Amino acid sequence: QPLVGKQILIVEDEQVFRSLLDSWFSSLGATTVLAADGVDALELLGGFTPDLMICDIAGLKLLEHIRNRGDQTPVLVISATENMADIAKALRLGVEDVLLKPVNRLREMVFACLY
Repeated sequence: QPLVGKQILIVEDEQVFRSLLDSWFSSLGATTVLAADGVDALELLGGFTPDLMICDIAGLKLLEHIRNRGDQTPVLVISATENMADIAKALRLGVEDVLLKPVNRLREMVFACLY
Protein backbone atom coordinates (compact mmCIF):
# COMPACT_ATOMS: atom_id res chain seq x y z
CA GLN A 1 0.00 0.00 0.00
CA PRO A 2 2.84 2.44 -0.81
CA LEU A 3 0.58 4.78 -2.78
CA VAL A 4 -2.28 5.37 -0.35
CA GLY A 5 -3.56 8.93 -0.60
CA LYS A 6 -2.14 9.45 -4.10
CA GLN A 7 -4.40 10.11 -7.06
CA ILE A 8 -3.32 8.90 -10.50
CA LEU A 9 -4.79 10.00 -13.84
CA ILE A 10 -4.26 7.40 -16.57
CA VAL A 11 -4.89 8.45 -20.15
CA GLU A 12 -4.75 5.36 -22.35
CA ASP A 13 -6.58 4.45 -25.54
CA GLU A 14 -5.99 0.69 -25.40
CA GLN A 15 -8.52 -1.02 -23.11
CA VAL A 16 -6.25 -3.89 -22.06
CA PHE A 17 -3.32 -1.67 -21.07
CA ARG A 18 -5.72 0.80 -19.49
CA SER A 19 -7.03 -1.99 -17.24
CA LEU A 20 -3.50 -3.23 -16.54
CA LEU A 21 -2.37 0.19 -15.31
CA ASP A 22 -5.55 0.61 -13.24
CA SER A 23 -4.98 -2.78 -11.63
CA TRP A 24 -1.33 -2.04 -10.86
CA PHE A 25 -1.80 1.44 -9.37
CA SER A 26 -4.93 0.39 -7.48
CA SER A 27 -3.14 -2.62 -6.01
CA LEU A 28 -0.56 -0.21 -4.60
CA GLY A 29 -3.22 1.84 -2.82
CA ALA A 30 -3.64 4.77 -5.22
CA THR A 31 -7.02 6.07 -6.32
CA THR A 32 -7.19 6.04 -10.09
CA VAL A 33 -9.04 8.08 -12.68
CA LEU A 34 -8.89 6.67 -16.18
CA ALA A 35 -9.72 8.35 -19.45
CA ALA A 36 -9.82 6.51 -22.74
CA ASP A 37 -9.66 9.80 -24.63
CA GLY A 38 -6.96 12.47 -24.41
CA VAL A 39 -9.43 15.24 -25.18
CA ASP A 40 -11.69 13.99 -22.40
CA ALA A 41 -8.68 14.03 -20.08
CA LEU A 42 -7.93 17.66 -20.95
CA GLU A 43 -11.48 18.55 -20.01
CA LEU A 44 -11.17 16.59 -16.73
CA LEU A 45 -8.03 18.47 -15.77
CA GLY A 46 -9.99 21.71 -15.87
CA GLY A 47 -11.66 20.42 -12.72
CA PHE A 48 -9.12 18.37 -10.78
CA THR A 49 -5.41 17.86 -10.17
CA PRO A 50 -3.93 14.39 -9.77
CA ASP A 51 -0.60 13.67 -8.09
CA LEU A 52 0.60 12.10 -11.35
CA MET A 53 -0.65 11.73 -14.91
CA ILE A 54 0.33 8.87 -17.19
CA CYS A 55 -0.16 9.23 -20.94
CA ASP A 56 1.09 8.10 -24.35
CA ILE A 57 2.45 10.74 -26.73
CA ALA A 58 1.41 8.62 -29.70
CA GLY A 59 -0.79 13.13 -26.20
CA LEU A 60 1.64 16.02 -26.66
CA LYS A 61 -1.33 18.31 -27.27
CA LEU A 62 -2.73 17.44 -23.86
CA LEU A 63 0.71 18.09 -22.34
CA GLU A 64 1.33 21.37 -24.15
CA HIS A 65 -2.09 22.72 -23.16
CA ILE A 66 -1.70 21.97 -19.45
CA ARG A 67 1.88 23.31 -19.40
CA ASN A 68 0.85 26.50 -21.20
CA ARG A 69 -1.82 27.19 -18.56
CA GLY A 70 0.83 26.96 -15.84
CA ASP A 71 0.02 23.50 -14.48
CA GLN A 72 2.90 21.77 -12.68
CA THR A 73 1.18 18.37 -12.56
CA PRO A 74 3.82 15.62 -12.78
CA VAL A 75 3.59 13.64 -16.03
CA LEU A 76 5.04 10.25 -16.94
CA VAL A 77 4.90 9.31 -20.61
CA ILE A 78 4.71 5.63 -21.54
CA SER A 79 5.12 5.14 -25.27
CA ALA A 80 6.46 2.67 -27.83
CA THR A 81 7.59 5.60 -29.99
CA GLU A 82 11.12 5.66 -31.36
CA ASN A 83 10.73 9.23 -32.61
CA MET A 84 13.52 11.17 -30.88
CA ALA A 85 12.04 14.53 -31.88
CA ASP A 86 8.71 13.67 -30.21
CA ILE A 87 10.38 12.42 -27.05
CA ALA A 88 12.36 15.66 -27.15
CA LYS A 89 9.19 17.76 -27.35
CA ALA A 90 7.76 15.97 -24.31
CA LEU A 91 11.01 16.42 -22.40
CA ARG A 92 10.99 20.18 -23.16
CA LEU A 93 7.43 20.49 -21.89
CA GLY A 94 8.49 18.91 -18.62
CA VAL A 95 7.89 15.21 -18.07
CA GLU A 96 9.26 13.03 -15.27
CA ASP A 97 10.41 10.41 -17.78
CA VAL A 98 9.60 8.63 -21.05
CA LEU A 99 9.10 4.87 -20.62
CA LEU A 100 9.12 2.44 -23.56
CA LYS A 101 6.21 0.01 -24.04
CA PRO A 102 5.03 -2.70 -23.94
CA VAL A 103 6.72 -2.17 -20.56
CA ASN A 104 9.41 -3.15 -14.21
CA ARG A 105 10.93 0.29 -14.74
CA LEU A 106 7.43 1.66 -14.19
CA ARG A 107 7.71 1.12 -10.43
CA GLU A 108 11.01 3.00 -10.40
CA MET A 109 9.68 6.00 -12.34
CA VAL A 110 6.43 6.23 -10.39
CA PHE A 111 7.96 6.13 -6.91
CA ALA A 112 10.88 8.30 -8.00
CA CYS A 113 8.24 10.84 -9.00
CA LEU A 114 5.51 10.76 -6.36
CA TYR A 115 7.85 10.91 -3.36
